[PDB]
Amino acid sequence: SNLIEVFVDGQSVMVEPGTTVLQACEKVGMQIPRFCYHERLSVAGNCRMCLVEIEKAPKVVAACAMPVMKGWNILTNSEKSKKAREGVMEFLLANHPLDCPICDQGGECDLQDQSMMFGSDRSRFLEGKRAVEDKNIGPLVKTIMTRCIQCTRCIRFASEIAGVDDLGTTGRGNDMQVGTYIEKMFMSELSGNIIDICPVGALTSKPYAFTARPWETRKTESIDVMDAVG
Amino acid sequence: GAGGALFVHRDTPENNPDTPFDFTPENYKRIEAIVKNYPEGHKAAAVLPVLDLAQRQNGWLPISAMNKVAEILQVPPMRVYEVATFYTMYNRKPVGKYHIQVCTTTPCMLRNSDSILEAIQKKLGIKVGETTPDKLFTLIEVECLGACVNAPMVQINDNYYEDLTPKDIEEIIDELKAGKIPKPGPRSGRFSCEPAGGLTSLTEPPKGPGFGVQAGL
Amino acid sequence: FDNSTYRNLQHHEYSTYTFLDLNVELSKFRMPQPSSGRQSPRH
Amino acid sequence: RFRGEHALRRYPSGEERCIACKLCEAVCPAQAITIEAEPRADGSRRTTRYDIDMTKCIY
Amino acid sequence: APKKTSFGSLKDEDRIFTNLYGRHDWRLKGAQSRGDWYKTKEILLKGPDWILGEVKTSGLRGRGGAGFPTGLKWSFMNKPSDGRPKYLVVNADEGEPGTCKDREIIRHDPHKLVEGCLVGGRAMGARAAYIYIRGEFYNEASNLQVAIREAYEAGLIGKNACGSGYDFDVFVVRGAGAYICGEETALIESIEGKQGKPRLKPPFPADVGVFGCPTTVANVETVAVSPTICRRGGAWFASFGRERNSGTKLFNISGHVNHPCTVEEEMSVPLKELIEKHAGGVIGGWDNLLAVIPGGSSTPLIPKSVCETVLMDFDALVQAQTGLGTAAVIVMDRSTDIVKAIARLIEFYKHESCGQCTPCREGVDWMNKVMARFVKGDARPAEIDSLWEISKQIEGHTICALGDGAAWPVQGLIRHFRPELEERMQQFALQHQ
Ligand SMILES: NC(=O)C1=CN([C@@H]2O[C@H](COP(=O)(O)OP(=O)(O)OC[C@H]3O[C@@H](n4cnc5c(N)ncnc54)[C@H](O)[C@@H]3O)[C@@H](O)[C@H]2O)C=CC1
Ligand SMILES: Cc1cc2nc3c(=O)[nH]c(=O)nc-3n(C[C@H](O)[C@H](O)[C@H](O)COP(=O)(O)O)c2cc1C
Ligand code: SF4
Ligand code: SF4
Ligand code: SF4
Ligand code: SF4
Ligand code: FES
Ligand code: FES
Ligand SMILES: [Mg+2]
Repeated sequence: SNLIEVFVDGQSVMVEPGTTVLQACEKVGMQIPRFCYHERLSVAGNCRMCLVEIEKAPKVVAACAMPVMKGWNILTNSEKSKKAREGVMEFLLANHPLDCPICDQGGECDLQDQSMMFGSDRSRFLEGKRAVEDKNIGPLVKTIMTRCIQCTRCIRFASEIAGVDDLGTTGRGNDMQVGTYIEKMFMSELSGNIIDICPVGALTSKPYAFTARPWETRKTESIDVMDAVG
Repeated sequence: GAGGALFVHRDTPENNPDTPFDFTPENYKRIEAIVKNYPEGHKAAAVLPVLDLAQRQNGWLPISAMNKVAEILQVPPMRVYEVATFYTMYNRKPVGKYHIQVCTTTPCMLRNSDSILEAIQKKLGIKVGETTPDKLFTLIEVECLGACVNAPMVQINDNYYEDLTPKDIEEIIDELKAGKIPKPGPRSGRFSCEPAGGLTSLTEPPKGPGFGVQAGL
Repeated sequence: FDNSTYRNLQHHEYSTYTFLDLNVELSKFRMPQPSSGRQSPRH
Repeated sequence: RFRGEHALRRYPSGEERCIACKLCEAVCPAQAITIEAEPRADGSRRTTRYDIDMTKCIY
Repeated sequence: APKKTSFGSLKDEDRIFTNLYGRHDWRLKGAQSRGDWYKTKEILLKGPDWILGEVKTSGLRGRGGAGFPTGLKWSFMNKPSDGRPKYLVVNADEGEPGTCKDREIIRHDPHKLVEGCLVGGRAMGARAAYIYIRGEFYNEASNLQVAIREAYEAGLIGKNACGSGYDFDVFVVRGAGAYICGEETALIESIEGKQGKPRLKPPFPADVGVFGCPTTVANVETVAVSPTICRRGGAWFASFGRERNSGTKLFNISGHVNHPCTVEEEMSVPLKELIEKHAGGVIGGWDNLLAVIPGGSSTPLIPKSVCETVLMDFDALVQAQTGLGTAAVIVMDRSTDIVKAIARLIEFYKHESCGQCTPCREGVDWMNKVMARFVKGDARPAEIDSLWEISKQIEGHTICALGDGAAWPVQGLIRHFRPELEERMQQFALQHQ
């Protein structure tokens, strides 16, 4: 019908108009690295981890936000894509705190795993790190904002899914901080979900703190009975 | 270097949600005119001017002023806080009667803006980013103000004073604290962006309406 | 005719509300604004 | 470098060094280490259980 | 002799901004005396296609600094209406260090800007014009508002602009201290009451712009030269400069010159001729020249050896690896600490970054710290290469071009003054054991 033909590493794919590069990549089983993109949230495009090279194009594009075009050949594993990933990971890790042994995210961290799979294995950052003050948003979500990478997933979830506009960014530049700018509890019937969407240990569960590691746990898939939603 | 100003608000006896603030009726009329400049479905676009108006009435922006602006425009308060912390012209703390801003970027730095900064510091006896005990004068360093041709330059209360020497800024401060209004602009017999001597361009009289209009028009 | 004096002295007499007073004065000269069909994106 | 009987160490202040990261528990080839942890009364990340079975350990 | 090869001397009769120095009345009467608002009704009734064709045949390129062809960019908005209103947004943020031209345009002949707004809106089929003026230019904004008021009472704008039957408004919106708000998408976001954070492209402003409507963001110089181009023809504008570098240009010469100033000159004028003719020459003589930043802080600097024969247009400066930018010439003589100047520029960019995207937000701060250490000499020579790579990791990887504008100056400094950095590190090591 209206399907257009693109190429992922030379493999032809038929996609609907408006499909992004990331979704076209997903169709053939290739997952593009991401930090700010969530498939149930608005497209942000700020983390820049999803940069990929289009054949015969000099500038890499943000796969999460760029619609595909007819005849495009997406090169997911080229030198340009890998160098972009390494540079973005280096910038992400320059100011990140050395907190993994005391961070509850350790073992199920997207930052850790994508650094292992797409980043470099060492550092050349020879400066001091930034440190930001912590915020209190209630007894449910523990907050350690030095680990924040400014993906704005929590803000987008709060505005779009929960309907609460209490979260935002204050300042600018390297000093931009995610928070409420005042002492205010982010209290919602769906607030705890921002623990799951947060890719790092910036937001964690307070009742769960320090009790377990992800590789220890045994998972049982079952149903909730606290209401009739199931 | 470091900003030095926090982006977290902590309630204080002189800065809390119950601090009194309200627009005057004249300022309410001005707000109405401001809001009438945007499409009917987009009233948040008036956040930047109205907030500015509040500061022009108060001198600075307490959290009460931000809450009032958010209530007036039906915008959530966090958006107003975001705008107030993003833009550097907003004062989230009281400042002196005259806010002195010295451009220190490379074009002005090349023409010895350090002498102007040192002269201001010596005359007022205060560090950059500090407000005098009297409170009339507040001093800060700003980035390029768009007058690099006339350097070194200073901005005081949205007035531009250009081609400054230490004596010039000393006299400006003296007549500012004496209750007089100094003449804004350059202080080298120049009064614009022309060359200091000669007027190398635009000496012949300008020509009329139909000088070089094409045919068939 | 002469290129002697400077013709931009009027801005010496500008106060804190001049811009918004001019906006108020121009308020009556505009055309009716277009509408998106809502009161706000949250309506 | 000799490897002998196990011990848990402190900082010079007397505070325990262990912060219950469970890296030793994860890496132990004999599964000889058992760790349980919780926030302390002062909010610190410390263990409530640190067991080593020396008849399982391979040193 | 067709196809002129030496440029840089145009007389006053061929200058567009005849009141650049504010020696004549900036009000409506003076503007009409100098040819403003003349036969605008006929130009409006010539139709948008005629105006777009005149702008295209004129060879005018974007005076904001990117040099995009103006006719094609304006014709991107020549689509049929779909229900949404159409807008023209005039960029008057003027954040680039060294640049002062738009301030003089706004304060000394705002009627040129207003008439250009009307003509551009007619060409694009725009309902109204929004002028985003820098928040620090309070008196300039007030002058612009007074000129707009005079135009409104004269019938030149508003209901039935002139006698063309075209309705058009002009609004002035002031910023609040943000350099990033000069970027077109960040400017649109700031107009809508949000933080000045650029949005990704596509979509381009012609599809989804201010209030989600089709809009065009144009520099004030580009808008202000358009009515003159329409009146005198595109051929007259294209007669000046080299091919694909047509027209006249405003230049702001600042730094270590005897007479820093702002002038109007033909495009392809050589840099040395401009400096020694309009700026009084370099302080201490031409042999005292160390380096020149030709197009504002975002352009790479060039040493004295390149400035001997380089011309001031887009193509020649691109071949010199420096770009034309805003045509803001900053001159540094041999008494200048070049490392300190570049570090100050990097500090400016660190203070102006909006923080949205990772490469700018982290890497610009990183390079600021590295250059601060370079100024003293603490670093080791290997770090220089590291710094280069860091800049390469920022350029081309960010949402907007601020990251490029921060990466390029350090690239130029390393390209042309590496021995200075190396000897500074040597002296620091030798002084501190
Ligand atoms: N005037 C000033 O104060 C300042 C100027 N600048 C200059 O800005 C330049 C870079 O700015 P950018 O906007 O990022 O350059 P750009 O090339 O990305 O865009 C320039 C214009 O061309 C349009 N355009 C480009 N490609 C298009 C396409 N495929 N379709 C539709 N429209 C298209 C864009 O809409 C935009 O308005 C720099 O060279 C710098 O010199 C930078 C800072 C301050
Ligand atoms: C960080 C940044 C700041 C900018 N600031 C301005 C500015 O202050 N004024 C301006 O005219 N253009 C500025 N620009 C360039 C704009 O993109 C330009 O104005 C816009 O493309 C208008 O195009 P034009 O030059 O064809 O008119 C800036 C660009 C960037 C990346
Ligand atoms: S968030 Fe991830 S990378 Fe950061 S300290 Fe925690 S586990 Fe380590
Ligand atoms: S707190 Fe977590 S989800 Fe929110 S912006 Fe920071 S890293 Fe992203
Ligand atoms: S849990 Fe094991 S590895 Fe972690 S700090 Fe304690 S003793 Fe060391
Ligand atoms: S490059 Fe810098 S200014 Fe531009 S969007 Fe990214 S962080 Fe913001
Ligand atoms: S995932 Fe695309 S920019 Fe973040
Ligand atoms: S560098 Fe000082 S006004 Fe621009
Ligand atoms: Mg998390």
